[PDB]
Amino acid sequence: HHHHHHMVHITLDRNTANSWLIISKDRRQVRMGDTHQNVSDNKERFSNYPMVLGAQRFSSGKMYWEVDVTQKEAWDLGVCRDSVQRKGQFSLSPENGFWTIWLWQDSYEAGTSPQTTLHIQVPPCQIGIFVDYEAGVVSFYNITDHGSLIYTFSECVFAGPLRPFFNVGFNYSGGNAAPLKLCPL
Ligand SMILES: NS(=O)(=O)c1ccccc1OC(F)F
Repeated sequence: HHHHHHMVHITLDRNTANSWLIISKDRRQVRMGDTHQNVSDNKERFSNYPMVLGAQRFSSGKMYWEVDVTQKEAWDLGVCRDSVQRKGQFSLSPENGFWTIWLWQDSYEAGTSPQTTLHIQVPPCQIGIFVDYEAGVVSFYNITDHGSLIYTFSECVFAGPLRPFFNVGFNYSGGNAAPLKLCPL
């Protein structure tokens, strides 16, 4: 792909984080802590899952960023509406305001309803995410495999400002402690 020139500097919004997450000083990395991180509760925090939003809001234009997923067993990545549900149980779907892909149990899937199997020959260590607001497109790229396309959501109905979306996943296995990291431009 040739989307690299739309690169944006994403930072994580601490106030939206699940209370077990640990965000680095530079707001560019996040991982699952082994306990509650001693923060007050608020209406923005994702309560049920290890999720956090980017601080940036997008309502027009083309945007691109990259995320490092090295040695993780489970994660979700993409964008979502600013007004997505924060509390309780929900599925990641465009109907609920999410445009995402994930790794889970050794398979990659797009967060359609129902979910779509992805075909990845080279397990990615870094993912590129491209949003074209006007066109209604969210695309995912395999940076480890020379930028090959993973998935395109088209005919998106954003219906609001978009925020970068992250889920570090649970660590029931002891094999999923590694962070998500926003990669430098
Ligand atoms: N398993 S846990 O108690 O450490 C936990 C941590 C963050 C969010 C949800 C959660 O548990 C359950 F709601 F899924």
